[PDB]
Amino acid sequence: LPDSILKRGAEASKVLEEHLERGNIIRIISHNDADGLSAAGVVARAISSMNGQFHISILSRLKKEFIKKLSGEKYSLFFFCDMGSAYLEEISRLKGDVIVADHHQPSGPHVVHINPHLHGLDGSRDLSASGTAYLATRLLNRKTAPLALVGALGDMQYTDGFTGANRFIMEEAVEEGVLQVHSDLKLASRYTEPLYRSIAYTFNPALPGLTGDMEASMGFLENIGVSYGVKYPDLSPEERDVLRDELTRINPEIFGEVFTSREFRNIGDLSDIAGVLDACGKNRKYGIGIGLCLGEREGALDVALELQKNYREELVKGLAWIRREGSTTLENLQYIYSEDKAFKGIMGTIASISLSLKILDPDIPLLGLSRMDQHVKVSARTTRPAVERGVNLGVALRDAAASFGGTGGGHDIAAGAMVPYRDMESFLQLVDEILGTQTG
Amino acid sequence: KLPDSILKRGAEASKVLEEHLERGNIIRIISHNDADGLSAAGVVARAISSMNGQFHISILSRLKKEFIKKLSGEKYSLFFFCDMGSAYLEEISRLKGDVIVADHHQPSESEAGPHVVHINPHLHGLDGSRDLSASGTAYLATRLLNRKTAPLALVGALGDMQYTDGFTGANRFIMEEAVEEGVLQVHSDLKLASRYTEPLYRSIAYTFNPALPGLTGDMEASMGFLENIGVSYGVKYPDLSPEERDVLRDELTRINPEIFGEVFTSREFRNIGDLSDIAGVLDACGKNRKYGIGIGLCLGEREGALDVALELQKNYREELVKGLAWIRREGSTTLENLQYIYSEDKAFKGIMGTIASISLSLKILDPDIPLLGLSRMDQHVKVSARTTRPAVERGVNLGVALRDAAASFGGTGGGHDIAAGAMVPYRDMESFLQLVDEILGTQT
Ligand SMILES: [Mn+2]
Ligand SMILES: [Mn+2]
Ligand SMILES: [Mn+2]
Ligand SMILES: [Mn+2]
Repeated sequence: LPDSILKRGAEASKVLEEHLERGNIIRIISHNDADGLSAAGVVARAISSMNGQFHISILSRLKKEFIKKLSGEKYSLFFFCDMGSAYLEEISRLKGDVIVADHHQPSGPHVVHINPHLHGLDGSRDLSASGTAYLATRLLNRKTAPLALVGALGDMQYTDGFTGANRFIMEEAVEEGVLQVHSDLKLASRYTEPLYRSIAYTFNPALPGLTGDMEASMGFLENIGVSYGVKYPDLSPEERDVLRDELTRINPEIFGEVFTSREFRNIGDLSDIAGVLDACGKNRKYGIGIGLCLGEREGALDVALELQKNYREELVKGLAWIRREGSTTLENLQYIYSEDKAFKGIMGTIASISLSLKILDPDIPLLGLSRMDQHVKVSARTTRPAVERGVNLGVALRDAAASFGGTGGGHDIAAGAMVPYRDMESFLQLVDEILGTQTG
Repeated sequence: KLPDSILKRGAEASKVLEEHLERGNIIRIISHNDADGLSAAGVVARAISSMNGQFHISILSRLKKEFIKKLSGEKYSLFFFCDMGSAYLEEISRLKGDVIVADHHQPSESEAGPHVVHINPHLHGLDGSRDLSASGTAYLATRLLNRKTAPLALVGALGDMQYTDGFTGANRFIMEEAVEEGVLQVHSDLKLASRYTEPLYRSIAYTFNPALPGLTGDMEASMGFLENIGVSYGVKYPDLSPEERDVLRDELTRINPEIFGEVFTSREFRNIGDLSDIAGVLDACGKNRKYGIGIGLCLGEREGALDVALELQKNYREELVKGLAWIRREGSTTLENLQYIYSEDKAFKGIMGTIASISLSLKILDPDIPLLGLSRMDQHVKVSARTTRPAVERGVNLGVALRDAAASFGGTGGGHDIAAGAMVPYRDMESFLQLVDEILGTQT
């Protein structure tokens, strides 16, 4: 890694200790998905390892109002993870010390700002808030390195292996003995569920035919002769390699790098921890997720795993609705529409999973639509190959949403928009005209 | 390629291990004190850790009936003997609890064991000298609990030199099982000793297998070599220039073409070395009777324990150099069917065998003529005979010649065809050497 993205790692650590010695309760503010939760986890644990105290706040969004209210608070050091780079001068109205460990496009006399974009690395491909927070805490605690990779996996910075800064973290964790590697099947929750649910709940990497379908996973295993009601390590080795060769035919990306650390044994691999923490964040059950990062494992784990079961039944219900209804295709896009309450807060995820599964055509860009009273919430999702031909959903949605009075934006591969219910057809024709312009 | 017999006994062994692990009890590991023995215990220890079990290791130079007698007092319900056991099986069977023996030496004809699981390649039609070591046998006992230990099975293999033209048999089955599992990578490169930890001049000078005639065991010569051919002599192997690197590949291959070949790296041993560097670290630990350091390496300890392990290898290697220097000067005397070298020097007393072997690979001493290394030990003399496979093919068996010859003067001897030992009274040494000479001439 660059000496810049490392020398700033050291200023961050040195400021953390000048408050830890001064006996002060360090203030952690972070985001509410796997990257945000695990990042706070990294800082929390750094702080615990030196008998320090901390107070976490988990937000869906950072607003100037929250930062205004923060300026009333005693707490001498503020630690923003996975957010901060958008509101830096507003933050600088805060006094004390302040650390911002983000990785989003940037926009500080007492402010330490660490962000990969400022040191020539891609904050979308190579480093997440959890890794950035690790680089701020590396000289206090290196035992947190595996959690840095949970957040990375959380934000999907993994396609053909951890790249860049995250690779530097994996190999730093490997040398340090806290993170082991082995190639295996990457089924969801291999220690906690029997083989039929594990397969059915493997959403990434997808298994077309099997993923999100219980009877189909059961009948599959029945016919090929492996114990459908036993958990993955309890089978017979002759029954095991039927599975490796069979699942690799359906999707060969199923076999690959698995990441295990001893502290997460009997929960799962590192990408199982990304799953538990995301499910905790969707349920606004922050505390359970952070307790996992901190090492709590009695009934807090039991509650976390119950949350993931219920989130996963919803996703299945879910893809089932998509397999039956299907999508309508215009010229340069396809869309799917729901007024059903169950699919309102998952429309994005199921949209994405249905492309990976080839239920819906992954080449044609997909807009998922949830009615929200008199408006409609839009989650656009596509595949990298559609981006290479010229698609940018963020630009198309922002422009298209704006023109009817609605707000939209996001990335090239995934974008959102909110539009009035009465303008939906027109909007969909307008996103269709823009995407056709974008590609030919 | 692996017989269902050698895997079905692999399964009994595993299933007995779990009936004690579930019963909450501290499994007893007893193993030998070289790379195979140490790494084999490592394999079992790690199997046991992966299921939150506990273990207690004992590392011995030799297994004696006395130790086994004392073991019967212990308590520990399951005993796991690695790289030893097949010689003392009925004695072992006097032990109660359960017992696993993961060895690869010639079994003794009394295969008894009501509660004893005996796994040994010789009993399932494989060569325990060429194709499977204790570490691999121990892997076959633990394969259905943990496959992440597969690279350590190959350290022990390399430790006992089960590698000439690639891992054969069972060990090949392990390399390809490790490869599929993603824990062991392969690539062809120069096979220099300790490429990450030492600068190029010491790395060359410390490459004892494969040998580099001219360069191995000689610091100034390695230095002058690299000086003259224009490669940075004081930089470590990956820090050179690629144009400076392939001067090296083509130059070292002229001196010994076996230098280029299969290298084995596993991620857990990164920044220590390749798998045959781990064999080196562990042997050096065992020679120094420093057994918790070597096992800590197998278990993944890597702070000051690695620092201590590497300092032990530097000191063992300076000894070996001192060493071959003594042999390059002050050479061997040749009779008719053998040659010998003699030392009363304390430094060369516990390495005579190794330097004897390295000097044949280096062609300092003639590899065709069988070589006896001799250390005075007060009123006796310890003999380490060593030769090359081509001398075996013409009819040499050092074990038979030494046992018979040693015996006839009241001394003990034996071993294999390629390497043997003997202990004889100092006053009978010339006669003995004439007698080993007459026997080897008869043999060929
Ligand atoms: Mn993030
Ligand atoms: Mn986030
Ligand atoms: Mn052995
Ligand atoms: Mn041995």
